[PDB]
Amino acid sequence: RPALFSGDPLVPWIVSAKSAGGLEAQRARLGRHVSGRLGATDLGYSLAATRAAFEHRAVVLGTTTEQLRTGLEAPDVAGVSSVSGKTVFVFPGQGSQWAGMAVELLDSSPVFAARFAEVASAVEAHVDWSVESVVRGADGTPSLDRIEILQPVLFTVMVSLAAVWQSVGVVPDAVVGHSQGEIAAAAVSGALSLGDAAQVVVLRSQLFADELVGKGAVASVSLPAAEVEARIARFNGDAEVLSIAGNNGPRSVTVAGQVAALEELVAELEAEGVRAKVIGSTVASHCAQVDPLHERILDLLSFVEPREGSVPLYSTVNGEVLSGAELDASYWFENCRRPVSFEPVVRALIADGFDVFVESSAHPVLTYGISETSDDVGVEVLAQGTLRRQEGGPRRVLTSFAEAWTRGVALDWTAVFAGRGAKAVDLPTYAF
Repeated sequence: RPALFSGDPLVPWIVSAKSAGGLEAQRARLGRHVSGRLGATDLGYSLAATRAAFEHRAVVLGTTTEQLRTGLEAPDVAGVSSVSGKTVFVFPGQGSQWAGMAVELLDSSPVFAARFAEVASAVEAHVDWSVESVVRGADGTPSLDRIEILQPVLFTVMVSLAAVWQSVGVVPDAVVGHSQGEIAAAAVSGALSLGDAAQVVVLRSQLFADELVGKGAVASVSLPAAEVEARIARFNGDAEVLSIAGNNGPRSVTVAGQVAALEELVAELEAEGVRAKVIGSTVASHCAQVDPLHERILDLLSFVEPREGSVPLYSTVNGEVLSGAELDASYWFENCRRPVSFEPVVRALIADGFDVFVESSAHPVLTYGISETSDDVGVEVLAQGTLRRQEGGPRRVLTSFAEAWTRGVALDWTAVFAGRGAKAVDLPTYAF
């Protein structure tokens, strides 16, 4: 009963028809209708409540009915309904973050803010700062570039973003996480209590702040695993210095290890035109650097009481379909020690009849890998992000909703209008 949006955000006008020309005709008939009379938000509500959703779809965004009438000439999002399978929520690790993320959504979405408050309370049982204050960059707060601050803030943001989708009826049939993302995935599936998940992400990230910062990091590299193996061998003659930390798609991997070596590899790769980058604030998890921490991790996380969740969790640690009851301290050690097997799990999801992948994150980091993998398997899927860097408010949310819905995702657009005081108004008949 918190509304999705408060105040006076922009409005969506959703339109659909049975062909490309029919959708052009509907847009033209609406334009004429509006020119010749009408409240922007009443029309949006009416389009959402009173029209069938046919195959060819568009969404226009704006505030005034002039803006929205003008926009029918060039809708913000258009597509053709194509998905027909199950929905999995995707929770990435580090790489999502951007300066100022979540602030505008806290201010503009009561659904997001409410969930963010619940989850923040859970993490604040274990830290002495305020998650909201840190997110808002309040004076005196600790830096979000610190790993022990960032991971619990990312956790809070990813879990709370799943509630925004939930408010328009888009919910996971399964969940998949990447590295620390699995802790958010477990919180969403109910495999861990909010308290336990929060405490895991706080304590583990603090341990990493204490023992791994400066000793290593992780980089993304847009090459196939085999090619990257060939390029790192020269570093590893004596001991493991660099190692593949993740497989994200057929041409997308991550590499963990010593910072100097990692930077040398990234610069070499860039000089040959390859996209590569050190991921902000990362340490060298997912390699042998975490072995010395094994005993400490089991002691730190022994409190955890995992249980069978609402919805399965597709592990990127062991490639199993898990109930959630398995996610004990030993699991959370393996989660930070083993390379992330994300690409094989995407394959398995597609084979299990998933074709809607919703990345519940501040900036889409695994959607590219999901599409690339789906292309390799030869199956079309929707890989949809939530927010994006410097796009943090209602336009971005509505745009992501439109991107999903125009591709066939069932979405309850009527819920967007909660609290706006809208009413049904006359609309042109679908045909004369």
